[PDB]
Amino acid sequence: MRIILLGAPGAGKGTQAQFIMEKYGIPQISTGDMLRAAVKSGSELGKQAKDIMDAGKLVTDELVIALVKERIAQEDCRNGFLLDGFPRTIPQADAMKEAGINVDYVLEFDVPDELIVDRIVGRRVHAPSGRVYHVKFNPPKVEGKDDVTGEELTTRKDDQEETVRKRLVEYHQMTAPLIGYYSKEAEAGNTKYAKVDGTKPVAEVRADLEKILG
Amino acid sequence: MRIILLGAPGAGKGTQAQFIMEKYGIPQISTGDMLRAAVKSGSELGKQAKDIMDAGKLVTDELVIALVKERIAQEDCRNGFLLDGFPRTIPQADAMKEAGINVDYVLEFDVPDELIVDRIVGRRVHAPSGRVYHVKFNPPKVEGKDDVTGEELTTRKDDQEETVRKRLVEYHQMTAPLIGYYSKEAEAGNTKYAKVDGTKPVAEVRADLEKILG
Repeated sequence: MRIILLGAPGAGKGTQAQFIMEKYGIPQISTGDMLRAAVKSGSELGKQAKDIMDAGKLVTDELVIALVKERIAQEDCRNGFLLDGFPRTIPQADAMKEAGINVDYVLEFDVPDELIVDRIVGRRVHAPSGRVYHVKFNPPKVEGKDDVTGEELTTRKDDQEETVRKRLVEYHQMTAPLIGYYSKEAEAGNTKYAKVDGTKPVAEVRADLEKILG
Repeated sequence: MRIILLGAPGAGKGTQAQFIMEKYGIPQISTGDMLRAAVKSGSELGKQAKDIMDAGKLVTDELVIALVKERIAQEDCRNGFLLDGFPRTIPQADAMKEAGINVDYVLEFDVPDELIVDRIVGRRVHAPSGRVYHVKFNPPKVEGKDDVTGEELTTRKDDQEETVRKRLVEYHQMTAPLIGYYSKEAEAGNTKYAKVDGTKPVAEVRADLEKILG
């Protein structure tokens, strides 16, 4: 089973990953890890990657596709793999197909921007420990306070409604054509594409995936 | 002892790094290493940087200076540090100053473009082993053939003359004003700048370094 899991930054698609790994006996792959690991164990590619990163340059799609084709080449990817958030663009998806890397399913985990904004802006944290609290969800037992230390909660620069709304627009303008690319690949019959309403309770999303994947 | 080590790609400034660490008891910090270390140790900035990398986004100067301030705060930098190839621009250098990160020395490891071009374009490699030869410097016994397998050698894409000469121009247009920035600073008495002839015997360069650093 080779699956591509797409979802907005903050949509919560990872919630369903452990489930997918445990059902199919496949590992989860992200290009970020993949890069950190290849540099570590100096291989040709990882040496090429390490150089670019050290020079403050962006890694070429050319390197990334080679590292993926290299990774999925292992024993652990015998049963398949769960590629988390890659590809990010059509040339990357195309480059994957040309190198013969095919996937059975492309799952788009869908949560509305308003709901993602909500899940994020209403988030408090105990600065000194990074302990998270969420005003509507998991509030601190003691309002505005760290149940443990007692010390008052702060908000992360990153969870600002403005910053959050910018990430989303960017994400959407980047991902829209890729989604269209996949839906047609599916119409073509080269893969299966599925949207997953991630607003549902986790147990229902899980049931939805079992129905979608077999 | 706080030293910034500058040098064109291919000049071999790394050759004198062990000496510097061994003489002053300071570590080598490079942004690629530092980044890859913030992520792992899920600290506030590390998390910020892990997402950026993972999203295939480029790390902003702002986040980079933050990792350097965090990093050099580690106890292993209690004697100073060797910052290898960073800053890369006046904007980056100026920010380090503003954050209170002063440096005693800025060394520019100098090796003429042509010599670097010659040191690189003329190298053949045995792909499935990584063995490297240089038509002039370390030719294979059977020229054009790998000595251990009797298998043909190749040239890396990077080693290509067109690619090499482009990297160097790119490097020079970018580093020319930084060098100039650091000389004005040196003249202002804020740091010491020194140019090192990297075309000398390693033993001579090392000798020179001691007469510059003490």
